[PDB]
Amino acid sequence: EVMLVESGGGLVQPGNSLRLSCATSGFTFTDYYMSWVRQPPGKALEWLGFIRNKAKGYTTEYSASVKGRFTISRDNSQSILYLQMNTLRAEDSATYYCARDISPSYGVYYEGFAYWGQGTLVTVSAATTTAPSVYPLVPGGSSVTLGCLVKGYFPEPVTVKWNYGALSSGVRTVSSVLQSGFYSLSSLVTVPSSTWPSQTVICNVAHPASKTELIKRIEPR
Amino acid sequence: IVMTQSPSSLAVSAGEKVTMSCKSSQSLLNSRTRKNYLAWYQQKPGQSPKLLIYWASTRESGVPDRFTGSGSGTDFTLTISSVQAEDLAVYYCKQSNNLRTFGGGTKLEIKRADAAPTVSIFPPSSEQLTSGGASVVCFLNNFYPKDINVKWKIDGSERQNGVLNSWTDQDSKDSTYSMSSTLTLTKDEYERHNSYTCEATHKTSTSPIVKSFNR
Ligand SMILES: C=CCO[C@]1(C(=O)O)C[C@@H](O)[C@@H](O)[C@@H]([C@H](O)CO[C@]2(C(=O)O)C[C@@H](O)[C@@H](O)[C@@H]([C@H](O)CO)O2)O1
Ligand SMILES: [Mg+2]
Repeated sequence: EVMLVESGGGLVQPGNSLRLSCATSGFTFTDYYMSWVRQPPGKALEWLGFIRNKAKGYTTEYSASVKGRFTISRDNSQSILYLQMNTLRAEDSATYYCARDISPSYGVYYEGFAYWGQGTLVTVSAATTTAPSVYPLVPGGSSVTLGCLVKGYFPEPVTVKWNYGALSSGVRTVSSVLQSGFYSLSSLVTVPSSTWPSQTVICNVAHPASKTELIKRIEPR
Repeated sequence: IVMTQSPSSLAVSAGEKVTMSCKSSQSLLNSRTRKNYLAWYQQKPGQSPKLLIYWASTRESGVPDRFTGSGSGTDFTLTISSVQAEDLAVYYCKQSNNLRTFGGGTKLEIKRADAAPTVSIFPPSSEQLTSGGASVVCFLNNFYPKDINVKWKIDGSERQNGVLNSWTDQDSKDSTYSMSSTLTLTKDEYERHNSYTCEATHKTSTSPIVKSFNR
């Protein structure tokens, strides 16, 4: 099972520097080019640069946009790819992916990115890292609509689950909205009236920028 | 190299055919390998990109016949023979003949039959009021098209301030939208009044749908 996992993302002050990591497994790390790609919120993908496989000397090549700013390196013993970001600013606020590029020297070779990481969001601001507060949403039929109201967090993002992933149908997460420097979103689930309140209903709010998980059980009034 | 896509977005009905363009500034044809170094990626909301087509026309393991990449040199085309609900995503083309460069992207949206919202209203929670906060939420669930209006009334007067609306992404299963309209007050502003109303106006009907509650 090929796996790519980005780490290091969060909130960085403007002008400062940040290093991202990308742990790999499931393939012969040294056989592959590794590429970094970024994506600002609601924008197009941007390739940033890569580092080649062992056979090619592990040389680096970058995109015009980040020459002299972004640096790529790799630890070949732990099979980890790296991205160094210096003099960060607003335009750098984006989701950063690592991707498995080509291996032309050994094995199966075709032009394309077969595997991408889940991504790690970096936001460049001077503001404050503040975890979200979670309030329940309950009615004042044959089915009933519940949900969790999430306010007062920064930066993005937050992820909302229900029953720890077991409840996945009828789930509607609305986009976030920005006001007074703080974000807010509400996720709602719909279930048969027999499932609630007789049975348990929980939402799992996660805010990676503060290493936080909040749980909120939905109870009647 | 410069990559450029068209259209930036388009909407079609399930079963309809669709075509997306990709253009580069320099031929992506490698004389040494005799192959066009262009790939198509699919990216659904909140996910990572997934590779669909590579070397211009070769389909990647697991991707349906419906998808068909064509082109050579500087003009390429991704073509879905028949779109269904899953295809909700932005499609990116990427050249790799000289380093790598992505296109701008084509967002694929779906047209479906008109649908009316199911409207729920929610009084503020206890723990929020305990912290001096009062947020009233109106939820519009499973409608189409996406354009919809919500009016708030307190005791018979249309409120406008402290209101924030937010939509979801087009649903991957029935291609509808849901939206929330939040009225945010302080515990004092809220205990000041009693009647709270939200009315959803949508093309589906002339007269808005009403949901209310009394503190
Ligand atoms: C002529 C340039 C490079 O040739 C070598 C090399 O000098 O290392 C040797 C060649 O036999 C061949 O292995 C190429 C290799 O195909 C280059 O691959 C890249 C690259 O920059 O490393 C990446 C590929 O995806 C593609 O962009 C090619 C490009 O088509 C030019 O060949 O370059 O390396
Ligand atoms: Mg070189």
